[PDB]
Amino acid sequence: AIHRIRITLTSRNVKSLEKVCADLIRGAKEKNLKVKGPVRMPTKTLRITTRKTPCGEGSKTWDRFQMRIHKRLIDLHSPSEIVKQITSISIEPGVEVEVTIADA
Amino acid sequence: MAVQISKKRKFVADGIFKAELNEFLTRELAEDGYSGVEVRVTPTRTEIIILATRTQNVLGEKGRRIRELTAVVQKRFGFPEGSVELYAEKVATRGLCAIAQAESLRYKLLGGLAVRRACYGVLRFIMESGAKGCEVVVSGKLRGQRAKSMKFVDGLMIHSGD
Amino acid sequence: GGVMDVNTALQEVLKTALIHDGLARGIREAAKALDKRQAHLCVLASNCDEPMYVKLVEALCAEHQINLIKVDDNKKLGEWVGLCKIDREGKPRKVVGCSCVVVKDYGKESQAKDVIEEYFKCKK
Amino acid sequence: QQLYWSHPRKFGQGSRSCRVCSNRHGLIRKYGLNMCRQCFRQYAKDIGFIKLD
Amino acid sequence: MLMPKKNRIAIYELLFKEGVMVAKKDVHMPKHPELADKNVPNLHVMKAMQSLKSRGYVKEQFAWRHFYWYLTNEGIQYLRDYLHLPPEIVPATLRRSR
Amino acid sequence: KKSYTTPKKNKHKRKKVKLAVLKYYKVDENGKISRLRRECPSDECGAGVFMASHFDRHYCGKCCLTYCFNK
Amino acid sequence: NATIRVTNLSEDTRETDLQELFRPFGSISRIYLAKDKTTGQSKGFAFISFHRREDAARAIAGVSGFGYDHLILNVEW
Repeated sequence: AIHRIRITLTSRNVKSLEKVCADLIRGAKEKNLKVKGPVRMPTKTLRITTRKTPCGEGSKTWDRFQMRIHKRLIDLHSPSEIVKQITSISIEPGVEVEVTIADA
Repeated sequence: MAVQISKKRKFVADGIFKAELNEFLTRELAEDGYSGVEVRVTPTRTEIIILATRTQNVLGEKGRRIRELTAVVQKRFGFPEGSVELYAEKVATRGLCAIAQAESLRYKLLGGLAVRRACYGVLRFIMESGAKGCEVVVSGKLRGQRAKSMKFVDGLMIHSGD
Repeated sequence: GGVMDVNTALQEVLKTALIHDGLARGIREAAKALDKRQAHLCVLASNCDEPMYVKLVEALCAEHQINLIKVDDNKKLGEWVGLCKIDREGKPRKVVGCSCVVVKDYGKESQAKDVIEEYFKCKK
Repeated sequence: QQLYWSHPRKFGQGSRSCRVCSNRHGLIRKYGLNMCRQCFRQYAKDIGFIKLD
Repeated sequence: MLMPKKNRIAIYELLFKEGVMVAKKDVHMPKHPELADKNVPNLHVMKAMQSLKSRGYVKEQFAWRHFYWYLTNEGIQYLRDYLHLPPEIVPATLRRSR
Repeated sequence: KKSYTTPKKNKHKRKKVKLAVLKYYKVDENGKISRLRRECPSDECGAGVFMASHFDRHYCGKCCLTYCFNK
Repeated sequence: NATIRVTNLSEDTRETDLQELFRPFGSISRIYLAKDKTTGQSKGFAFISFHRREDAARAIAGVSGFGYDHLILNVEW
């Protein structure tokens, strides 16, 4: 039947993420699946604060590295067939997708 | 076959696979003009695009070498059997491929040849292939047991900013 | 292979018996093999040792499984064995006499192995 | 031969090992590291990070 | 020993079937999981490949605490006669790569 | 770091004495085989091996942690 | 041999047609078909980056064929 199916996207590149979200919102709204927009979740900071000098000597220095992940998810409610058909195709970049049976 | 690790840890483990491979290959394909990789997981399949300039020496006769490499990865990281699928790729424009240009200079030198004429020969190729400019350094010994440095530079270069 | 001559017959044993892993070389291992019911064949050879084993081997064949063969010149069967497996039965690195061997079901039971033993048993 | 070769290593600085060669001294665990700080730097370019700040 | 005669076979036969072996650098492995199944309690893979490598017949890489042994033509001939196998069998691989 | 200093003992591995081999089976008449001491009774033992005639101690050498009678 | 050269192609031959008539015959890396400028039609020359040399050496006249408009393709180096 028509099941609330959630297409979660997750990435580290804001261009690669966002355009692939747009593609799925066009193709959904084109077929009138009553698609619900992106819910952008808080971007999370991995921090690593460590020595810049091996075998510590000289003026004391450090180095901040960071990775920024991104999450956002589009909620659809439509038959699970046409979703799982169209979702896995038409993705160029290295960007992950996780389909869920139900959440609501 | 479950569950599955945290999303934070999901990226770290991918990075470790991306990196380990990239140094595994460099210790075997050095003479074949290695230039990198580009991994892609695809629906129910792995792709590992093994970029090198001369696909000839990578392939071998009856595809022996590519068969060795696929069987290695299938045991080492504990991949599910038959999911792994290798592919090769030849790059066009080889003088923008710094990694391969450096490792080619290595075997020219280790082959037993002078340093100055070798540095010049690699230079004009990477300039000819297209490039604003280019640079070479060789730091270490020669003509005695104190070290020196030898810079060979042509064209433009940048050093600062993003 | 053979024509059921005594000499070429014991050679046919060793070939497939190696694959069967039936060879209990040396008197102590031969004894344990034949004190067990795993054995089915015993072969002895010319005295290079004590006069005790020549008696004892017949005594063990009597009680458990009669099967014995005697073929002289220890160097023949000594030559036929390797140091591991096939790759040189010449081999000045090591060659030494077995003096007795015991084989388990006379190796694989297949072709001429079956016939060589069945030929001997009915006449003995 | 011997009846021993080992003694309890179950916690402490000797029961974890870092991936240089089984190097130590340089106690490390962070976010699933198991990765040596000297080589972490050499993998700044490699994937996991690109420096941006 | 150096190692039993059973555990030799189980390495040399396993190598012949995949055409390649891999292992880790440890001396506290308890039974060596990750094939050879639960009958190598020590070095044995590494110790037997090294002796084989001394006499050619294999190549060896090493990278990030993991060996990688690549069987070669010369060793295929050796292992084929050593394990009394058919005059033409390679179960490791044999097809053209496309 | 520095070189080893002199000992006044060291001895490595015993030579595991070079005894005469198989007199464990006694022949006085044929086809009879006169066995001496009992052959080992365990399921995991094959019972083709002899047990030690080691009186005031009675021990299977195939076993290496178990089955030590002493009387 | 720097390019696997194919000629005598009909105008029904396309990049996907050659991808098919090559993939179960040894996976390829890329077709470069002379598609006419502003026309999907072919011109008669094709450069097939087969990415291989072994499986192509294993068969020379089967891939030339397999069934195509009762015609036969060329394999050339």
